[PDB]
Amino acid sequence: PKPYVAINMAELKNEPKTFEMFASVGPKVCMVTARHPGFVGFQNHIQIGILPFGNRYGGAKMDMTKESSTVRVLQYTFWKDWKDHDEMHRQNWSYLFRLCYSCASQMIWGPWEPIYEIIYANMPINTEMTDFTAVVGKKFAEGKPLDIPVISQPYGKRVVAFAEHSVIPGKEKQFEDAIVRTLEMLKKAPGFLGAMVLKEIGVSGIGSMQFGAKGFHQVLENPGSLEPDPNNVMYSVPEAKNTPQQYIVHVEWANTDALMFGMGRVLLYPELRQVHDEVLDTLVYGPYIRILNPMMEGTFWREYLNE
Amino acid sequence: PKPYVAINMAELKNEPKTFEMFASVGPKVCMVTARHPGFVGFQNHIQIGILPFGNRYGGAKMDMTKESSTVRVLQYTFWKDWKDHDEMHRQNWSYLFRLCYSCASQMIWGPWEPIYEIIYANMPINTEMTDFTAVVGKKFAEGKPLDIPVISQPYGKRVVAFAEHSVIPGKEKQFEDAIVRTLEMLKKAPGFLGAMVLKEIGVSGIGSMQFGAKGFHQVLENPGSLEPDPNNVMYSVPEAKNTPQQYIVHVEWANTDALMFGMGRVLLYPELRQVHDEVLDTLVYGPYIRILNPMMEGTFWREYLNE
Amino acid sequence: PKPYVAINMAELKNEPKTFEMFASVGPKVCMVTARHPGFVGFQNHIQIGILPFGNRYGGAKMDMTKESSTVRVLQYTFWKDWKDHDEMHRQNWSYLFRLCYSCASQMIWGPWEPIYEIIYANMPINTEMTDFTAVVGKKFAEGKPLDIPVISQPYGKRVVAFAEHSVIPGKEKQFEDAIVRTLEMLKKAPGFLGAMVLKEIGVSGIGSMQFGAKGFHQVLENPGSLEPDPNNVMYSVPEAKNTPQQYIVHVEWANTDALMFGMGRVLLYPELRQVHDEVLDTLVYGPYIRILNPMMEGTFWREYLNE
Amino acid sequence: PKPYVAINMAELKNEPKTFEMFASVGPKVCMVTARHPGFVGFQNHIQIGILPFGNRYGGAKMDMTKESSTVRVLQYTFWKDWKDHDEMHRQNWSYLFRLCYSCASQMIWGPWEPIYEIIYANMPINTEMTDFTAVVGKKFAEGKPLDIPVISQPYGKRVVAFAEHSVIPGKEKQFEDAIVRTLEMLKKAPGFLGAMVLKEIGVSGIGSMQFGAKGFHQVLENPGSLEPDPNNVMYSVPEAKNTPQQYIVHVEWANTDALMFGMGRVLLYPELRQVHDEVLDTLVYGPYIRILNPMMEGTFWREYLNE
Repeated sequence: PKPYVAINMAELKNEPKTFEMFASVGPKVCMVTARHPGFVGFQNHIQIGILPFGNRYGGAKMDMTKESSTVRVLQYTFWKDWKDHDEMHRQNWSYLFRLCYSCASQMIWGPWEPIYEIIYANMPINTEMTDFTAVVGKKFAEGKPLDIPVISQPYGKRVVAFAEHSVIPGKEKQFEDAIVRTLEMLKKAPGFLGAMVLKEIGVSGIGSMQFGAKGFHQVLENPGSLEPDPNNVMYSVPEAKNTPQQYIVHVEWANTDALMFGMGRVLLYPELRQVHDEVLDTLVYGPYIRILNPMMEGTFWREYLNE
Repeated sequence: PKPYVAINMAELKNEPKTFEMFASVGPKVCMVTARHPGFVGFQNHIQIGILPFGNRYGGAKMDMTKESSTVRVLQYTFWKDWKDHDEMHRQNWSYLFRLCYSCASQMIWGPWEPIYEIIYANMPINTEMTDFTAVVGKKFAEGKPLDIPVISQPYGKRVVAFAEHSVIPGKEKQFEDAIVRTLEMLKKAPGFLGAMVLKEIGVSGIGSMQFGAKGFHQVLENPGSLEPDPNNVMYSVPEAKNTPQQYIVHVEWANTDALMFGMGRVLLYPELRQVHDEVLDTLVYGPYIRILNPMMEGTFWREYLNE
Repeated sequence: PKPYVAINMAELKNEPKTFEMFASVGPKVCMVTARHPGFVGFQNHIQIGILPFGNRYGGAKMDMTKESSTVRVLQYTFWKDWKDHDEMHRQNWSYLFRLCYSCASQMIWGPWEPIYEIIYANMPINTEMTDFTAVVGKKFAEGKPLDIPVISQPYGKRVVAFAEHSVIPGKEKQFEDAIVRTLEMLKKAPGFLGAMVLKEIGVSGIGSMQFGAKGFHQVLENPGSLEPDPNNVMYSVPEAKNTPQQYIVHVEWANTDALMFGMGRVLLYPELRQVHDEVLDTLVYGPYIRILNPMMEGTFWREYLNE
Repeated sequence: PKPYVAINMAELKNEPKTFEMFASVGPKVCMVTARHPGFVGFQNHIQIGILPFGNRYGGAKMDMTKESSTVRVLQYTFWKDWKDHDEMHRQNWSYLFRLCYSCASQMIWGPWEPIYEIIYANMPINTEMTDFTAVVGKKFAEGKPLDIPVISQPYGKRVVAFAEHSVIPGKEKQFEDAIVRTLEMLKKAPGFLGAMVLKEIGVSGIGSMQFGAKGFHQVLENPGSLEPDPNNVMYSVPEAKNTPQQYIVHVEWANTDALMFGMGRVLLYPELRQVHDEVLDTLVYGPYIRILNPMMEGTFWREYLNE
């Protein structure tokens, strides 16, 4: 079935000490998250650049990692029920806060953790280039050759277009109808590895370290080994849902050239351009497209999706 | 059928002179071992690193070869009957001892050669990326598309997780049942290339250069061209079998990221975590996971296995 | 059908001026040879090294190109009838000699051009990695999935084991029966891309620049634009056939590791070792194994072979 | 009386950050261990090299510290009753685990903590070179000049031979009788500073961080300030005792030359060689001899020993 998605977002100094902390603390956080039975997997991204749209963002490029002073992370965790996310946080708070707070020394902004419903998904399981022979054989043995997926390689061997949209109040249904029509045509582009549309349902205060006064002081005063009062989060997840309504159109690609010209198909192919124009007419903000590297991931979230 | 496995282990100086001796002496040892009709192949590994488990082994990393002062080798030889191994040694002792003793100038520890029974195997034949078209065509022609394996590339083009376990006396059956259930679920991970469980049945004294007093003096005094008395081995293979019972869980992977997150599936995927927890409850020691490169190998041992 | 094979052999200085001549003069010679309707293609090799057999040739390695002062070329041309080769030479003598003689300034030894019959061939068509999808589709459409070949990549993207043998007079039939049995078992090795057995039938004097006295003086005195008398060759092709009988066992491999351990299968796999021992018992000379790179080739010779 | 001995073993990166942690964290652990009234002292070693036995371990030497990428520590703690060790761990677990876990970033292997009974001891109190005048005066005043010991200098000013042995099941009594006879003769060697024989009785799971599944996850997930459940150790100390039986023959020496030739006395002095041959005939593994530097120690354990 479709899981819910929490996306933990932060910006950190782009230096080796940051990536060293990713290597030791990241897996620990993941292991704690997997204590909860509603956890179905994760997909952790680093932003490598920004789509320039010609020269609309003429200072951007798809790979800015060599010059950027910061690194933005977008850590997806997938949940059977959206309420499972904060339940896991509270049940494991002493571990999670002390782990996550160890990020602080490298932090410039965040964490900020919106929660999403998946309103459209066309996403395959991941496979390595070594796997496809057995995958093909099994599907033919089962009489389902149409169920043979593209090869979507895990662990940093593909790229993600992370397309931000906010929609004019009252145009949400028009946006959702047109973006699904768009993505159903976009899947013809070479190197297309899947797409999904995430619709914000709220924000996790506890995952965003957003407490009332008491917890704010405990965070600021913390030596690192004392957790803030998790009951001092003053708002529930849906209370923070934004209007204008926010969406992420998440599209995965074999490589950044396939991404650039594949996403460009909605501008370059007249038939698809007419459909995507219906998306554009509904927007307050966007499309703004971040280029992401899915580095660390628990690929079994796609098995839950496609079961 | 399932062969038995001898694993010759040693630690040597990590310098070019060591690897030059590997290139000239290694193939000779292998050719001598092939003189016995019970020899069904070999798979020789160099350890490239250690799985850090987050920062549990924080001084380790998966590839330590550029900084390590030593190199550990793990030379698997496969046998129709475990008794064939020491019979081969005795029949070819003049060649074997003089070849193996030429390693001495580079040796820091070893050799130590435990013998194992294979209690579980899910291991495919090796194939190069050039082979898969013919493999696929043949399996479909024979009506067995389910028999199409993953592409497990030979000669250093995949990586091995070598997971050491020792088990609480009386918990061997519980360990074996639980590890098989674990590996039957682990095979879903991307880039999984096979697994087997090795159960120690003893140690080859002759392969470990472990003699009584007479042979010990002959080894220490040796100019290089005189063999110690092979009848001065004081114990049989089963007499040296360890209690607590020792096992190796040997898992092969497309690459080190697939290894890291694939082996990590037993920690990150709740359903598999519950099963693997049954393994962990039985342990005296482990899991300790060495990262191995299978460089020189006689791939036909998997043909014997899968016939 | 099986073509005949002429192999033009020479040794030249290993310097850029030599390879510049290969790139400009090589194609011209090939185009002149294609003027004859019995020409069915070509496969031109540079020797990159020598198989060391452990340390039997301890000064050799599989890639010696960085240190070697010379480069050996082995240019195969394939012919419907062996007599076509020398006919082509004489019919196109003014072009061929002047092109071939332009190599002189780089020459150390040669040319020497033995002619061979193919007594065994298991050689596929070449295909690039882009081709296999269409090959598979066509073979299944034709109901012949067993005819799907391995991917044998052209133009320097595979390697050749060139194994020289000479056979004790009277043991030719034993050699031929045993080598075919050996190669039929060898094809199981990973990365095996095909094999054929070449049996010398003679030597082309004209292709070897081996004339009587008159033509020898014309060669030595030549300014470069005058051909020697092509009718001054003093022996026919079969008159120069060697006793002890000479053979080439030509085996192609995905890469040099697959070659090393694949060819080693006749030493490392007891069942195959016993068969190959029958080959070894017949030899005056060999096996001596050169490692070749098939760089420039007319791949359609395998289409003639396999029709 | 004879105390019991726990030996905490680990391997860490050989870099200054490791030794800085030894200097600051090491004393803290010792002070915590001294909270238990059964603690009678400690002797903490770094391995500086390996005895090469001629060129049997030809890649080793007695001082490898300048080239080695790792450092092995062997931390002896001495206990009135062997049960006192784990009792101390459990009673002080909050401090001990959080101190020991700070080793994490430097760790490659371990910790592994076998427990031993001392079956033979000929070990003097330590004295500095300033002390011997008063020691001599007191023993003569008491009429016991035979009780004047050698000068065994504390704090890194002597060296230890750490000789690993494992014994064929059923030969333990022969080993123990022969090694005592050997050490009673070995004490004649110049620079001999004492010897003891340690017989393994089991392994401390809590000291080895070997828990059931629950504690394993707590270790891996730890931010650094939360201890695993010390009650989740699944085996008692004797349940992990090895068969083949393991022993340490621990011999102390004025310097590494006295060590090399003194230990060599069992090979070079015919009368002693005959006795030591009876030891060698009982072995599954060994002798393997590590060269240790006893840097940090609580010398009063020898006062308990010799009272």
